[PDB]
Amino acid sequence: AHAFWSTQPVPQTEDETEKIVFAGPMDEPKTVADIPEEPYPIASTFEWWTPNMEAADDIHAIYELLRDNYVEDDDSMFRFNYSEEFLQWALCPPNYIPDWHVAVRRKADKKLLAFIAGVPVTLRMGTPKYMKVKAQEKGEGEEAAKYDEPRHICEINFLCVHKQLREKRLAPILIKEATRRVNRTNVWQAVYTAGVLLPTPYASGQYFHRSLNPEKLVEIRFSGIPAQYQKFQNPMAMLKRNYQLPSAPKNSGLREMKPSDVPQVRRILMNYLDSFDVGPVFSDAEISHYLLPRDGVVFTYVVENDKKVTDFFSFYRIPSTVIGNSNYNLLNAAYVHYYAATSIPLHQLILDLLIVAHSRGFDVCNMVEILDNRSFVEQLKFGAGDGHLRYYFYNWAYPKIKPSQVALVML
Ligand SMILES: CCCCCCCCCCCCCC(=O)SCCNC(=O)CCNC(=O)[C@H](O)C(C)(C)COP(=O)(O)OP(=O)(O)OC[C@H]1O[C@@H](n2cnc3c(N)ncnc32)[C@H](O)[C@@H]1OP(=O)(O)O
Ligand SMILES: CCN(CC)Cc1cccc(-c2cc(Cl)c(S(=O)(=O)Nc3c(C)nn(C)c3C)c(Cl)c2)c1
Repeated sequence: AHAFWSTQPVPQTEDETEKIVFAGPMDEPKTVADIPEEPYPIASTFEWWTPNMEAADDIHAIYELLRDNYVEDDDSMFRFNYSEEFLQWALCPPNYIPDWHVAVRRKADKKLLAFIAGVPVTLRMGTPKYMKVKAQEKGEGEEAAKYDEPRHICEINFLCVHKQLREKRLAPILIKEATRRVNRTNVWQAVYTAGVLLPTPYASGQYFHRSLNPEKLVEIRFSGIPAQYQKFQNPMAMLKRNYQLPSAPKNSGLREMKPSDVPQVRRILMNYLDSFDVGPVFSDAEISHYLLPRDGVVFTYVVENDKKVTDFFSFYRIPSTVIGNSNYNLLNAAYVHYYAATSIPLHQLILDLLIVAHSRGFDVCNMVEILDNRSFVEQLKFGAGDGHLRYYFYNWAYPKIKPSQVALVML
């Protein structure tokens, strides 16, 4: 049983999600005036806080909570170490609503105890193509297309409760208060991901990893040495050779994205993202924010030929604290962000990603099997990992889709 999730406008079982045919809301329609204006009650030793995302010391405070208390692997060997710069970037996109950043502090000393963050996203989330087809056969086209237009909704990330405060039901309260603040801005849907199984995902995808620095990955035990590499003399030289990469990209006309590329990148990205059932819609400003390079945070390259941007790729950095080793403090991981190819095969574009990530000192490259990420797995030597990223809507009935019909990257 789910004492909290059973009370919420989400599908409640796998069975329920498989019978859904049309996209649409679940809840009673409400209005801003229906929503309580006062924050949800919490115990008297705690207070609600709205962090200022431009205050270095507020960012710092959130940074520390997440450094010590955020997502770990199942064997507690790694914990995410999102940087302060990464957090300002993720939390403060264009037109972000400060009130959507929800923190609980200890009233006495103002120690931060819990955090949840919401940012705006414009998302296509209408009935998926296959169901739309089936609806025409059945005569229900107008029903299937009712919510086809991109919607301005909330993207929830960064939910974290301090380890000292776990299992005290503080997360339900955080989610209720975030929901209140979002509803009071006339927004009624949300999208979120989790590694855990909650009621109920509309999509699920496995994680994939590409060793860039296998000696380190083996030392820290992210990776194992293959059983077949044992029947060799010095297996470490063999593993290194297996994963080796050119020192420089193979596409002539690859360079870093610059501000003037914004319109062309937006155009080729939107064309590509348009073919997926679930995907974001970006303005020029959002393309600038989410894709222009920032030191230590986001790395973006375009292929330009004849003065035309024909392809691009992006990746971003999230180091993980290595909990148990001594020789190493950090895993430096690059994550496949957005991309688009028109002039070359995807596998050839993404090799350049690997090449750049490797020469800049990253240890591994990570991705979930959304977009067309599967198309390059075998040739670029990515392996499936333990992780499964699940995708969820709050207050939105949506049929079950393959992860290759998802075009939304979560930070
Ligand atoms: C329209 C606007 C709507 C906006 C809201 C949209 C929904 C937002 C949803 C949030 C999207 C988050 C997206 C991400 O960031 S997912 C990443 C979540 N973060 C972490 O895992 C960091 C490390 N862990 C922790 O900090 C805590 O253990 C957390 C905070 C995760 C749980 O704290 P704690 O261990 O102290 O437990 P509790 O006693 O307070 O509460 C127990 C209840 O919480 C349910 N639970 C456990 N894990 C999750 C989870 N990842 N999403 C949603 N619910 C979760 C659980 O089923 C139970 O409910 P029920 O089973 O009794 O019913
Ligand atoms: C990214 C956070 N949010 C995005 C919104 C999603 C999310 C949520 C839940 C779990 C995952 C996830 C991610 C990765 Cl990248 C891996 S991993 O690489 O192999 N191993 C690993 C390492 C190196 N460090 N950590 C901390 C772990 C878990 C694994 Cl298991 C799980 C991701």
